[PDB]
Amino acid sequence: EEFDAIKIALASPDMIRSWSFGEVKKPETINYRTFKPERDGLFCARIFGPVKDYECLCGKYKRLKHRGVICEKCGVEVTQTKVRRERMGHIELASPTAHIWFLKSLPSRIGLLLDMPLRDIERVLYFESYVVIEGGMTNLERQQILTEEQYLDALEEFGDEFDAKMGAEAIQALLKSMDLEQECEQLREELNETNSETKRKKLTKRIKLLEAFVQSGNKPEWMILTVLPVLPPDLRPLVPRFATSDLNDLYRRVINRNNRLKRLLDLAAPDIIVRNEKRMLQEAVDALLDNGRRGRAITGSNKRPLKSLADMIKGKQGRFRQNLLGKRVDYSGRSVITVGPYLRLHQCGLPKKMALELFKPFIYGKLELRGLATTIKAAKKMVEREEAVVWDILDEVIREHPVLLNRAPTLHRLGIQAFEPVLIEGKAIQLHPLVCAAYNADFDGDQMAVHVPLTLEAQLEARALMMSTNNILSPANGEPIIVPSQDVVLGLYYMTRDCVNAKGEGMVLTGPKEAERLYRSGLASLHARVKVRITEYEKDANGELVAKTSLKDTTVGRAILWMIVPKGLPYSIVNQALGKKAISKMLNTCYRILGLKPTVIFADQIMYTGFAYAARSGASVGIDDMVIPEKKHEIISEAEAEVAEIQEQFQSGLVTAGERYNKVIDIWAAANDRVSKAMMDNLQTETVINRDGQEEKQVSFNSIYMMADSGARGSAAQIRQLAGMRGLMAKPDGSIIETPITANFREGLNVLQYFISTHGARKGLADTALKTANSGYLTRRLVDVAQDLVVTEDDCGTHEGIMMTPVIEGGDVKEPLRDRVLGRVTAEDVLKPGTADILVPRNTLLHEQWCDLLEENSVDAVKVRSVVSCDTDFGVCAHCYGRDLARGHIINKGEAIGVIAAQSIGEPGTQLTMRTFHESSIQVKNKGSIKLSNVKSVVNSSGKLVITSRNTELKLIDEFGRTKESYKVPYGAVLAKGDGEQVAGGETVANWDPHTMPVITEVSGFVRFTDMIDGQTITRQSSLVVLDSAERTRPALKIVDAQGNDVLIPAQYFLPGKAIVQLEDGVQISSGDTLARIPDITGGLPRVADLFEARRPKEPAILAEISGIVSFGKETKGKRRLVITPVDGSDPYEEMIPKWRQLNVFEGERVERGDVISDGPEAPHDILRLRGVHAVTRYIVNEVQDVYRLQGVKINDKHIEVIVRQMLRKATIVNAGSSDFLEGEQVEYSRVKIANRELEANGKVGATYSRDLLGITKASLATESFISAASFQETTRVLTEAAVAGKRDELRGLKENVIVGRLIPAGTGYAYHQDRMRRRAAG
Amino acid sequence: RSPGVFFDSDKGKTHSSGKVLYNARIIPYRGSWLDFEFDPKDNLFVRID
Amino acid sequence: SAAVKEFFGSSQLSQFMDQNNPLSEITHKRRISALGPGGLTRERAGFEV
Amino acid sequence: MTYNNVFDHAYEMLKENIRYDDIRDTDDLHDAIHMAADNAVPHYYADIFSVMASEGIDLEFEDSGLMPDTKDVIRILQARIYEQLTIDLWEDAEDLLNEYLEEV
Amino acid sequence: MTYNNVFDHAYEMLKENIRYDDIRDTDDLHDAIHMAADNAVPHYYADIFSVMASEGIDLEFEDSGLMPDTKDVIRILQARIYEQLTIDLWEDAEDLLNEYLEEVE
Amino acid sequence: KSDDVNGRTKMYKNIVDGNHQMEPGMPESFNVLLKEIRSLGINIELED
Repeated sequence: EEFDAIKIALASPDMIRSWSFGEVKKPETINYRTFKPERDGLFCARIFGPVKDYECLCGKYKRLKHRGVICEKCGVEVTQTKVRRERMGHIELASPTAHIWFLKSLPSRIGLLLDMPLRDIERVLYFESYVVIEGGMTNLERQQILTEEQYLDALEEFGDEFDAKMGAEAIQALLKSMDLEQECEQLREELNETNSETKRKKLTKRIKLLEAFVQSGNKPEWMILTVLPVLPPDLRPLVPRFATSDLNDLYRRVINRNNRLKRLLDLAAPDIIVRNEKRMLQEAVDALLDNGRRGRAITGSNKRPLKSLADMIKGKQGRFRQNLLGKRVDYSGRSVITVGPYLRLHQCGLPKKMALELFKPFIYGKLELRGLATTIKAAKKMVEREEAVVWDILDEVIREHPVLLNRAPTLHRLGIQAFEPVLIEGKAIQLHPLVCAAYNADFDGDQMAVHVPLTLEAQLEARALMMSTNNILSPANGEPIIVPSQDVVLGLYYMTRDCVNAKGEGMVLTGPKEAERLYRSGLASLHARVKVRITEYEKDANGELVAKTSLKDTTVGRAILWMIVPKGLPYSIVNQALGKKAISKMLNTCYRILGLKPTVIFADQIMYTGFAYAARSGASVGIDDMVIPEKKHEIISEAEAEVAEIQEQFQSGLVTAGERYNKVIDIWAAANDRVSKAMMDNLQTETVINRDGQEEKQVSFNSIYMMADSGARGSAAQIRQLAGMRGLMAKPDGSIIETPITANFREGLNVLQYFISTHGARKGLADTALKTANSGYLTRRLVDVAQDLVVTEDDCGTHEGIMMTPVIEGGDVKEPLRDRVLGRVTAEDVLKPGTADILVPRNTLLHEQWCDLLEENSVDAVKVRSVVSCDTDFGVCAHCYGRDLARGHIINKGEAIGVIAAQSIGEPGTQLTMRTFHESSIQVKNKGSIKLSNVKSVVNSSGKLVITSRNTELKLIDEFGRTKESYKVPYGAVLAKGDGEQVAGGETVANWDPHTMPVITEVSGFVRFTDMIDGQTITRQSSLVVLDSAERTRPALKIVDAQGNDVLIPAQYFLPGKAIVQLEDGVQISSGDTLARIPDITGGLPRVADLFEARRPKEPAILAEISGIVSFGKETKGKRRLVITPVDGSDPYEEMIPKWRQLNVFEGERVERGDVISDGPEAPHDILRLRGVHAVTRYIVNEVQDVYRLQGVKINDKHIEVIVRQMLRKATIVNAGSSDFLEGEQVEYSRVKIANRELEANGKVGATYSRDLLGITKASLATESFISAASFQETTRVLTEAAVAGKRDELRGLKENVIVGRLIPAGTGYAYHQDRMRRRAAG
Repeated sequence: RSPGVFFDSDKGKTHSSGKVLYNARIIPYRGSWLDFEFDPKDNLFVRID
Repeated sequence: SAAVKEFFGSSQLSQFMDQNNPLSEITHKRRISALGPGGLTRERAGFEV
Repeated sequence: MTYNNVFDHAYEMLKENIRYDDIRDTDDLHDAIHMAADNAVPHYYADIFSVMASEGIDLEFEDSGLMPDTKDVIRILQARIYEQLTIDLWEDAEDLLNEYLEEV
Repeated sequence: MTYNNVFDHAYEMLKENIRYDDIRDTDDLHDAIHMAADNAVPHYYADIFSVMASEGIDLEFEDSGLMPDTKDVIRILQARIYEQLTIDLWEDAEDLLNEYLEEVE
Repeated sequence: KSDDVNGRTKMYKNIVDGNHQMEPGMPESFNVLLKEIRSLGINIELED
C-alpha cells in the first residue's frame, strides 16, 4: 500500500450516500448502563468501536474467536480501522447548507460561477420566500431575488410549469440540473474582448478561477453537501467529566436543533416557526464548520463556543496546531551546562541519573543475551535494584554510543552535535570547552537537551556527519572556528612571553630537556635571547617529511610547545607573543597543511596545555594592579580649564550652539585620548630589572596590560575605561553630554555621573533587547523562502558568467579577492600570467595553489560558472556553490544547500550596540597613472581638465594584476591631474567637494534667455545668478555654439538649485567652467526583511533608451512636470512624474537601455525587467555586504545570492504564449517549457524570457504545493483553493517531506529517493 | 498617566515626511479621551472614541 | 463579592509572591509597574517609556 | 492622492489601532476594521474624487442597503468609499491578524 | 486627466464657434455657447472622474435648478462638470469676443 | 520515538532483540491530519 501523489478535492456525493448511516436525531443524556453513552443521544451508539480489546456495542456477540459477523443492533464488524471508513454518519440535514468557502475565503467558488455578488453571498440566510427556478413560462431571471409578497404574486400568476423549493435548496436544484458548458466560454470571450480597469479589479482572477475550475475535470454537482459528515468517537478524543471546553457544546446544540426541526416537520408546524428553527440550525451548522464569518462576537467562557468541528486542524493560530507540532521525543532529556576540560574533542560526559534510563532496552537485551535474566521481570529486578551486572552493561553500552546534544533555541546548524558519554558522579552534564562558544551559550544557567539516535543509520550519521570533528571553518561565517578565550590564550601568552634576567641564563640544551630542567627548580618560563636545539620538518613532495635539525633562538615554553607542535609546520608562527590571532593563524596553517586529524589532535593538545598551564601561570588583579596614571589630574585640570574658558567665550557671544557641541566632542575626545596615552606610556616601561645593560624597556608585570596585549576579549576601550576616565556617553543617540564626567574606578564617582552611567547602561540594554524578535522572525522567513530546493545536477554547463568586481576603496583593500576565488568555480574564460591565453579546461577547483595562479595573473575580474543563469533546466547544479563546508570536496547532488544558506545570513547580527552607531577633497593612497575610462573629457580654458561624467574606473598594474584603486568621481568636479599623469600618493587629485554635484557646461557661447525678476530668481544685498530652479519651483534649453548656432553640429544646459551663479548674461565665457558651491534609522536596521517584502524606494530613477536627448519647456503645464523628450519620438511610451529630484541627464552620462541612477535609487522591478538579472543580484549582495561591514559581521556571498535567486519568483511572461496574457507565471515552470518551444519552433507556444521582482514573502507564503507554505498561513483558505483548483503536490518539497514524512530528498537518502525513481519509472 | 492635558510631539510618522505637529490630548479619570490634533492644512479636529 | 474577590484573586497586579529572602517582601510591596489596566500604551515594551 | 497611498494609510491606522488595542480575535478584528475605515478619511474634496478616479474601484457595487438616499453627493460617495475600504481592509487584514500575532 | 486640458478643448471649440458664425452681438450668444458647453464634456466614464479629481471645481452649487432627478452619481457629476464649463465659457466669452474684434481690422 | 504507539513498541522490540530496522509505512498521524481536513466540506480520497 504505497502512495505517490496527494490530491485533495471535493469528491462525489454518491460515495457519501453509499455510506449513509447513523441516528444523530435526539439529544438524550449520557447514561451509565454499559459504561458508555447509549443509542440515539449524545454520542449515539452507531459509530462506536471497541473501547477495549474485543467486545460488542451492547454486551453481545462477536468475540475474538469469531470473525466476519454482521452485528444485530448496529452495522459494525469485527475488524478495526476499516469499518470506520464506511460506518460514518451521513444524514441529510440543513438543506440551506453552508457555503463558507465563499464567505471565509476571499474568492467565491459557488458565487462567481453562478454570477452572484458577494453581498448576496453574505445575505443567503434570513431569506425572503425562495428564488424562482427557471422553467417554461417564467418571465424573470433564474437568479432573480424577490420578496415574500412578490414571490406570492409570482406563484399566483405563473401557475403551470413552476417547480420550486422552500429554503436555499433551490440553488442546489439548479446545481443538480447544471450541465453548463456555455457560460464560461462566453466569460472568457468577454475577458479577451475588452481590457480595462473594470476587468482587472477582481474580475480577471475570478474568471481565471472559473477557467481552472471548468478544466479540472470535476463536476460542479459534486459541490452539493447533501449530508452532514459525523466523525467516529473512537477517532475523536474520547471523554466518558465529558464536556470541558470541547466539541460537545456545538454538538448538543446541533443535535437539539435537529430534534426541533424533525419534530416540527413531523407535527406540521406553520412556516414562521420552522423558518426560525431552520435559520437557528444554519447558525449552528456554519459556526460548527468555521467560526466567525465576520460576526457573532466572542463572549468568553462556556456560554460561547470555542472549539468547532473543523478546529482540530487549527485550534491556535500560532505555531503548534496539528501541522506536525513539537512532539515530546522519548529517549531524551534536559540537562544543565558545566565544563570538564579533561576529555578529547570526541569524548564528553553524561549524568548518571539520566543515563540509567536512556538505555533500558539495550540493558534488557544484553541481560537476555548473556543468559542471566531469563525474563523481563528479572531484568527489572536487576535494573531497578542496581546490581553490579547492569552497571557493567551500562559501562559497556555508554563507552561506545553516539549521543546528540543541542540547545532549545537553535538558530545555527552547529547546535546539534554528537559526542560520547562517560559515567560521571552527579546529575549535571558538562560541555566541552571547544564547543561552548559555538553554541553561543555562556555559563549563566542555560539548559541543553540530550537526544539518543536509535537505528543503524542514525548512529552512523551521528558518528560520520554531525559532530565537532567534522564541522570546521564555520560555514555560517567562512572564518576560523574555535580557538579558546581568556584561559588558553592567556596561558600560551604567559609561557611564551620573553623577558630579561632569567634564572640560569644562556644554557645550551636540547628539546625535551627544558621540561626536565623546568619541573624541578631554577628555571623561569620567560627565558629571553637563548639559542637551543630545535627540530623542524618541512614538506615539498607529495606528503614527504624532510628530517632537519637547527639551532634557534627561543624560550623554554615555546620549545616545550614545539613538542606539542606536530612534525611539519613553519617556525615563524612561534617567535611572536602568541596571542589569540597567532593561535588562530597557527590553527589555520596546520589545518591547511596537515589535514583534519592532525589539526584536531593538535587543537586537543593546545586545549590540554592551556588548561594545564593556566594553573601554573597565575592571574591576579587587586588594589595595586590597576595602575593609576601620575599625569591624570593635570590633564583633567587643564581640560576643565579649557572647557571653562571656552564656555566663557561661548556666553560672551562668539560661539553658537552647534559649534560648542562639536568643540565639546573633539576637545573631550582629545582629553580622554591624552588620558589614554598617559596611562599607556606610564604602563609600558615600569619594570627595569635586567642584566648586563642596567636600563632596558621591558613589558610590565601588571595583569591588565597583559590581558590587553593578549587581545582575546580585552580591547583598548575597556583598558582606557578601567584605569582612566569612563567617558561621555548619552542614552538616546550615544552622544557626548557637555557636563564634565572626570571619574575613575579607582576613585569615588559622583551621583549624577553614575546616573549618566546607568543612562548609558539602560540604553544599551534597551538596544540589545531587540535581538529576540529580530532573530526569531527573520530566520523563519529566510528558511521558508528557501524550502523547494533539491540539488540534483553536477554537470552545469552554462555560458553566461558573473563579473566579480569587488568593493575595493582606498589604498589598502577592504574586501579582498582571495575569498571570492575559493568556493565557486570560474568559467572557461580565465587567463594565465602570460598575456591572452587560457588557464582552465572548464573543470578546475580553486584553492590556495589556484588562488595564487589567479592572483599572479593580470586581470581585474573573471567570469564564474555559477547560479541562476540558465540553470541546466534540471534542478540547481553544483558548480555554483563549490566548497564551503568542512570537507574540501564539491557539494554534490542531494544536499540542502539553501537550508545552510538561510541560517548563514544574520547569524549574530543581533543589533550589538546602538544599532551599529546609527575630507572636502579626493585624496589618493596608491600610485599609478590615471587613465580616464568612460569619462567625457572637456578641455577647459583655465589649463586644467574637469570631469563632466559620473562613472570612473581604472585598472592598476603595480604589484598585482588586480586593480586596487577605482575612486568613482562625483558628477561636476575639477580634476587637478590630467589624463595619464603619474601620482605618488597622498595628493589631492580632485579639488572639489564630494557632497556637491553641480553640472559643468559642455559648450561655450551666448547665454540662454533666462531674464531675472525681483524676488523670483535673484538675491541682491560678478555674482549675478540668472536661473534658480529650486526657488521658482525648468525654463532652460540647450545653449548655442557661438551666437545662434544649433547644437546639431558637434543633453541640456543645467543649473543647480538655491545657488548664486557668478556667471552673468553677455559674458562669453569658455567651455568647462564650474558653477557655484551650493548644489540614521535606515542604516541602523539590518535591512534584510524589507528586501524580502520588495520595498519601494522614495523616488525612482528616470528610464530611457539609446536616444537620450533631454529638454524642458516652461515651469509648469496642464500635465505633470518634465514631459519627456526621449523615448516618445521614436517609440510611443510616456511616463508621469509628480515630484522628484533635480535632473542630471547630460551628454557626459550615456543613456541606453538600463539607464544610470538619475533621481534616487530605482526600484528593482524595472531594474530586473530592463537592466538584467545579474546586475540586480550583485547590487543586492553588495548592499547587504555593505550593511554587514557597517555592522562588522562578515557573511557569505553565495548564501545571499541564493536568497536573491529565491526572490526571483512570480514573473509575468510575454503574451505570446499558450493560455498566457499578462499572467503571473512560475519562473521554474516557465523555464521547463524552453524545450517545448524549441522542439515546436514556434513563438506562439511559449514566451521568450521573463523575470519579475515580486515579493519573497509572497513567494514563501504561496508555493507550488498546499502542504508547504501553510505554517504562517490560514489553513482553511489554502485548502479551499486547493480543493477548487484540484492541485496535487507529488511529494517533492523539503517542507512537504517534513510535514508528511518520507525519504527526504536532502542528505544521504536522496539516492534512496532515486530508488523511488527506480521504483515508479521503469520498475 | 495623570488626569489633565498632555502636549506630546507626534512628529508626523503616518502622513508627512518630517513635518512637526502641535497637538493636545485630555485623558480624564473615567470615560473617553479628548484629542485636539494638528494638521498641515492647519485645522483643529476632534477624535474622541 | 463577585467583583472584590474576582479582582483580589485573578488580576495582573495581584500575582504570586516570591516569598523567599526577607528583602523580597519589602521590594514586592514597594515596586512600581506600568503594565496592567490603564496607563499602558504598548503591553510588551516601549521606547519612550 | 492615489488609491495605493490612501490604502497604505488605511491599514497603517488599522495596525496602529491593533497595536494600541491588542486585538487577537477575528470577530474583534472586524470591528477594528470598521473603525479604521471610519478613521483615516480625507477632508480634501480633490483627494476624494481622486480615489474615485484612480484604479481598483468600480461604479456598480454589490450591496445597495448601505447606499443612502439623499441629495448630498459627498455622503453617497463617502458611503461607497467606506464600503470599499471595509472590504479591502478585511481582505488585506485577514493576513495581518496572523502577522501581528507572529511578530510579538 | 486634468481640468486644464478639457478647459483648453472648450476654449478651442468656443474660438471655432466664434470664428465660424462671426457673431458680433452679446444677446444672441445662446446656441453656440450652449452647444460648445454640451460638446466639451467627455463621453467616457473614467474621464468624468478624472475631471472631477483635478482642481478648478468644487462641491458648492451656484443654482439648484440644474440638478436632475436620478439615482446615478455619474449623471450628477456630468451635470456639475457641465455647470463649471458653462461658468467658464460665459465668463470668458466677452474677453474672447473682444479678442476677436481686436484681431481683425 | 515520538509519534506512534506501534512504532515505539516495534523499536523497543528491535532494541531488545538487536535488529535496528525502519518502519514499513505511514505513521498514521498524517491520516489524522487528513481526517481533520475531512471535517471541512471537502471529501478526501487516497491516490496511489
